[PDB]
This record gives sequence, C-alpha cells and structure tokens, in this order.
Amino acid sequence: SVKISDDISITQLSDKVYTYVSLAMVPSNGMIVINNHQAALLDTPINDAQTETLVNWVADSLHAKVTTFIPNHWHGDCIGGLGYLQKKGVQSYANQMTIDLAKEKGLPVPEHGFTDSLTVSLDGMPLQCYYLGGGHATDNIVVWLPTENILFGGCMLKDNQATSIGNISDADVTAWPKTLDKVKAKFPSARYVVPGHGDYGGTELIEHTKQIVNQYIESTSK
Ligand code: NA
Repeated sequence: SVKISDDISITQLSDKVYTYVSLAMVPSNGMIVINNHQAALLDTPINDAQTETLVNWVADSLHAKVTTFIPNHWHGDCIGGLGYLQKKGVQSYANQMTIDLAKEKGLPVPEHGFTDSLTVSLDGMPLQCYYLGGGHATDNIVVWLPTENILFGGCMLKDNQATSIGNISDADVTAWPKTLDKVKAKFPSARYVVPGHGDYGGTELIEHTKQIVNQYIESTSK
C-alpha cells in the first residue's frame, strides 16, 4: 500500500479497482473503482476531511472524478464523509433501508434507494449491489464488480486475523450466518474479497467470519 494524507493508504487490486484503509485509532476500508476518468467510491472514511483528501488524491493522482457513491450500511465508517460528497454533487445509491435509517437519524441521506439488487453503470463499468440479508448491520449490502471478480463485502465480513464479532448493536446476529451463506453461494469466483476492516483476502474470509459469528451464537446460548 501507498501511504497518503489524513491517516489514509491505498492498494491497487487491479487496473480499475483500488482499496483504501482510512485510520480514525481504528482503521476502516473502502474501494475506489475507476472507469473513463470517473470514479465510484464504496464507503467513505469516517468524516468529510478524510473524505476530501481521498477524493482529491483520486483526481490528482488517479485523474478520475468521483461521480458515484455507494455505502455498505448507515454507519460512520460508511457514510461519515457523505455530507461532503453531496457538496461535491456526487450521485449516490444505497439500500432503501440505509436511506430510511439515515433519514431517521438525521444523518446524510443517500440519494437513490434499491431494495433487492441494483446494477450501477459507472460510464459503462457495472457495479452490482445486492441486499442479501442482515448481518453486521440490519441494512448491510455487498458490492460485486463482475468484470474484476472483486467483492467488497463490507463490515459483515471480517479479515482472516479477526477473532471477535465486534459491535452488534445494529446487527441481526442470527441472520448474519445465513447472509454469509448466500454470499459464498453467490460469488464463488471472487478473486479478491474485501472486509470492513483489516486485510483483504479471498472467499475464505466468508467462512472464517461465519465461524466467528457462529462461535458468538454458540457462546451466548450455553
Ligand atoms: Na468502510
């Protein structure tokens, strides 16, 4: 990874897909997808400033203008810099459930809402968004890049070194493992599998995570 400003670093997984780690002392993940000098931002850092720096480096260093935004769910490590994006005039798409929780919380609201699946065309490149059930957040979705075989699973996925379930204040714990099943069943050809925090890996993150969730369900039923 390439270090940059505001506790932010970035790694390129392909010609068109980059994943970033934004530190706020917790590190959170997101993606930068680029096609024709246009970019999609999947999750924002925790606040506008980190988001501004990221959006600037994508222009400056990547020569791509951020025109699209898709959040994983309503948390700050997904929509924390949305306010600023909206000031940049960025178009956004989110699970309708994310939009409603965001309205109700007086949080920046994503623009267009879908309920099951959505395929956003970034000037031609497809960004497939799916809501497959509650997990880490009752509203969590996953974004799939069919052309790249890259899945950004978001916070419902843990990295290979994680051992804990984390914040379950907004989780649907018992749905979490069934949703991970649908994901494994749905994207068996994923080359890279990016989690909400930590290192990206492959589809093995789905099972490892399911293990943690099941261990949690097992531990609180004794
Ligand atoms: Na994130």
